Amino acid sequence: MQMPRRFNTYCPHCNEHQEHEVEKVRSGRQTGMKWIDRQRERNSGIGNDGKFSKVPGGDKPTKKTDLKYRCGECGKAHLREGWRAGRLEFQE
Amino acid sequence: TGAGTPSQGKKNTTTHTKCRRCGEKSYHTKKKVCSSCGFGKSAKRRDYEWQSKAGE
Amino acid sequence: GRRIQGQRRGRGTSTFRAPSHRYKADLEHRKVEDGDVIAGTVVDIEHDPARSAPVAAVEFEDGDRRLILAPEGVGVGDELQVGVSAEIAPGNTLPLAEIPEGVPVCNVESSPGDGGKFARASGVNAQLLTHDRNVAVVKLPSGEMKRLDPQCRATIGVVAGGGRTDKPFVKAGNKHHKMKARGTKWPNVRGVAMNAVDHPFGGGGRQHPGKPKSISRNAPPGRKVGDIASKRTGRGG
Amino acid sequence: ARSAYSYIRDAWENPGDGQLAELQWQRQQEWRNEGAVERIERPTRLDKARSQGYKAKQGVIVARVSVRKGSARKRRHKAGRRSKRQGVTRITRRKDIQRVAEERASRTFPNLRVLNSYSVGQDGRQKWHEVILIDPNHPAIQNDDDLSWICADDQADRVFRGLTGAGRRNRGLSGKGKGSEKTRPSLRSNGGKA
RNA sequence: GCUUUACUGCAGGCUGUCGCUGAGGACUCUCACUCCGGGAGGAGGACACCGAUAGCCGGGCA
RNA sequence: ACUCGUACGGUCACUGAAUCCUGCCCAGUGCAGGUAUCUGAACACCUCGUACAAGAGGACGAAGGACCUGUCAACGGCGGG
RNA sequence: AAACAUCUCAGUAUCGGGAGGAACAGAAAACGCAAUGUGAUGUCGUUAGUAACCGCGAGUGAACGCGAUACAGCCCAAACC
Ligand SMILES: [Cl-]
Ligand SMILES: [Cl-]
Ligand SMILES: [Cl-]
Ligand SMILES: [Cl-]
Ligand SMILES: [K+]
Ligand SMILES: [Mg+2]
Ligand SMILES: [Mg+2]
Ligand SMILES: [Mg+2]
Ligand SMILES: [Mg+2]
Ligand SMILES: [Mg+2]
Ligand SMILES: [Mg+2]
Ligand SMILES: [Mg+2]
Ligand SMILES: [Mg+2]
Ligand SMILES: [Mg+2]
Ligand SMILES: [Mg+2]
Ligand SMILES: [Mg+2]
Ligand SMILES: [Mg+2]
Ligand SMILES: [Mg+2]
Ligand SMILES: [Mg+2]
Ligand SMILES: [Mg+2]
Ligand SMILES: [Mg+2]
Ligand code: NA
Ligand code: NA
Ligand code: NA
Ligand code: NA
Ligand code: NA
Ligand code: NA
Ligand code: NA
Ligand code: NA
Ligand SMILES: [Sr+2]
Ligand SMILES: [Sr+2]
Ligand SMILES: [Sr+2]
Ligand SMILES: [Sr+2]
Ligand SMILES: [Sr+2]
Ligand SMILES: [Sr+2]
Ligand SMILES: [Sr+2]
Ligand SMILES: [Sr+2]
Ligand SMILES: [Sr+2]
Ligand SMILES: [Sr+2]
Ligand SMILES: [Sr+2]
Ligand SMILES: [Sr+2]
Ligand SMILES: [Sr+2]
Ligand SMILES: [Sr+2]
Ligand SMILES: [Sr+2]
Ligand SMILES: [Sr+2]
Repeated sequence: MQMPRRFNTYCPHCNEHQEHEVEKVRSGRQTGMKWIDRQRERNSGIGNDGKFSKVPGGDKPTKKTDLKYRCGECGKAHLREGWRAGRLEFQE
Repeated sequence: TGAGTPSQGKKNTTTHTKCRRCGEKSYHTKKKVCSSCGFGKSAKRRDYEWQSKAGE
Repeated sequence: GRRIQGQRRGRGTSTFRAPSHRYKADLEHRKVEDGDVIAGTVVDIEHDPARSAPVAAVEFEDGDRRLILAPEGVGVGDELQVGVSAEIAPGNTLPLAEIPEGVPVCNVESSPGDGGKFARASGVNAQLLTHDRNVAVVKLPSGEMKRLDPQCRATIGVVAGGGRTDKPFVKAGNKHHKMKARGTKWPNVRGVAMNAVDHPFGGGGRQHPGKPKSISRNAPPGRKVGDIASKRTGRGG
Repeated sequence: ARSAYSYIRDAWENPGDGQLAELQWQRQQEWRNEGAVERIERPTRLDKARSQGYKAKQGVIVARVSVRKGSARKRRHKAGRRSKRQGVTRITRRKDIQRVAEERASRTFPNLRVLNSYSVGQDGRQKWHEVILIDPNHPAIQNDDDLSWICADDQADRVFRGLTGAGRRNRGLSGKGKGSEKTRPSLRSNGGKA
């Protein structure tokens, strides 16, 4: 489906309607220093490694929208529930 | 030839004999080892914890 | 499953050992001080249980009585020489260096003084081709060009017993008697004819290897059966 | 002033440098040709031996022992095991090589008791340690104020019960506080979890 | 119990790397080390063997 | 162990005396060889990050794979129209 | 663990070696009720199923301290001879 790059809506930060810009959330890189990262190294050794021997699951036929909404005046973003959309293309 | 009665007749070999060290008829005269006390195998006396119940 | 026959072998149990207590002697070249001042007289020709070929008993000048890997054409009374100055005659032993290029030799040493390693079987011979100050080139029975230290000793002539392979065994009984003189388990039961538990090829209603026979060099023992690391198979192409 | 000993000591801080480097290169050639336990007239690292209790006296013996380098020489499981207990290659033993060396030395000299030991190098395939052993039955020792303690009955076969300096360290008894909850007073009394 | 391109692992083999290990992206040398030789000595040589680790193969085995 | 053995050897497999013979197929799988380029781990090295370290990225790249070739008395195959 | 691989059963069964009448531990490179504080080590009660671990599942699981028992502190290496 189609969707406007910018449009007026409520900004929970300014607490009033203002223009926002919609952006698909880009994945941020991992640091490899989170607790889970250290548990994988502490608990992995000889033989099977329990949960750390499992491999990536499947995929749902369609994913939900994963967007950021940035307020055009205070520069802050807020998240919203997403909805299943086979495709999301912005207009302009 | 059956493995039972007919094959029992060929048994006239002497293996286990009175042991010099412990007195039991367990000294294998062919191996020269006592299966009861270990004579011929070890200076220490043959012994195992599984010869009795674990907590006893 | 269970270990395959090739694995039972390595344990060296009686079933797989050679009847060594029946073998005659280690036909290694004599060790000479130097000069070649060593000569002996062929005192007798004997049968060698370990190689199905004849061997000659020699009595050396200094009083040593030793069996020798005899070439073809050696008989009682004949005098043999072993040394750097030995005469270039069939039956004499000397370093490749002293040997004229183009002369068939046998019982060629791999490393000077080891006693001989190559060309010792019935009717075979290495062929000395090239000389040099650093390398003597010999063509072995398999046809491969081998580079050897010119100090490696050899016997002039081909090994006795040639053609032993020309006559067929005809009977299983004849194969049997020969096998009893070797370190080998015989007769041979085909892998395909065994149960799956006993061989990679066992199992299945009708007999057939349920897999390709060309196996990788890296395969572990128990799995390395069939055609080992074959570069090719068949007769075609 | 500095003792002559401090010089032997200082040399051994960098066994791979200086004269010591050349000495080791020479010595090991001969050591590789010797047995598993060779009694020696004098310690190779005098400062260390004297520091550990050695004395030039009757009843004091020193022996060099070599052991194969590396991990455990373990036999793979012939019966059923869960992945966890199938390992064979990366498993190492719980006693360090110095301790294995002290025990072989003490077995060679059944009448002597291990006093201490130290390292004298290694090459790519083995390690060497010298072990100080004491004759608890010789009066020169029974009358020594610094060593007679090792003559007591309860010191018999001390090395086989972990009562050595190397034994105690390997048992995790160094620290007196944090980290020693399961090592003191014994590994066994703590259920073998240390 | 058996099978395999079932799951997960383990031996084993191949391969790189570090230690053993020295002197002057291709090279010479000898001194460790290896092999041959009764011995002198010869062959080889910082490689190989061995310890450690990494990648690939891996129903041979669990 | 084989082996007091050395290719006229001995190991690993298949077929199963003699006689007349043994066609076509290398795409898949297996084995083997080669390989400009591609891909390909760790240590060392370089950049960023940390007064250090964790970590992120880079350059290099072995076997292996991609790719090419050989091979069926190698697993096997030789249909429908 | 209602399967099962990490985990559990369990450092249990069993095996190798070794001492004693008891063993082992033990006079701080401790503790960290953080203090102007405690003062070798076992053990008992408690701290506590607490902190911590863990397909964060099932399960596993201390310590400091405190109240007791009993109390005990010393000897080398080196410097200088
Ligand atoms: Cl989206
Ligand atoms: Cl044959
Ligand atoms: Cl002792
Ligand atoms: Cl306190
Ligand atoms: K289990
Ligand atoms: Mg011979
Ligand atoms: Mg036989
Ligand atoms: Mg057959
Ligand atoms: Mg059958
Ligand atoms: Mg099988
Ligand atoms: Mg068939
Ligand atoms: Mg004093
Ligand atoms: Mg040798
Ligand atoms: Mg299985
Ligand atoms: Mg058939
Ligand atoms: Mg048949
Ligand atoms: Mg269950
Ligand atoms: Mg206790
Ligand atoms: Mg569950
Ligand atoms: Mg537990
Ligand atoms: Mg604490
Ligand atoms: Na851990
Ligand atoms: Na002893
Ligand atoms: Na069954
Ligand atoms: Na094909
Ligand atoms: Na259950
Ligand atoms: Na079950
Ligand atoms: Na767990
Ligand atoms: Na208090
Ligand atoms: Sr761990
Ligand atoms: Sr693992
Ligand atoms: Sr799906
Ligand atoms: Sr029968
Ligand atoms: Sr009958
Ligand atoms: Sr009988
Ligand atoms: Sr015996
Ligand atoms: Sr016992
Ligand atoms: Sr020989
Ligand atoms: Sr020899
Ligand atoms: Sr089959
Ligand atoms: Sr053909
Ligand atoms: Sr004793
Ligand atoms: Sr035929
Ligand atoms: Sr092919
Ligand atoms: Sr006190």
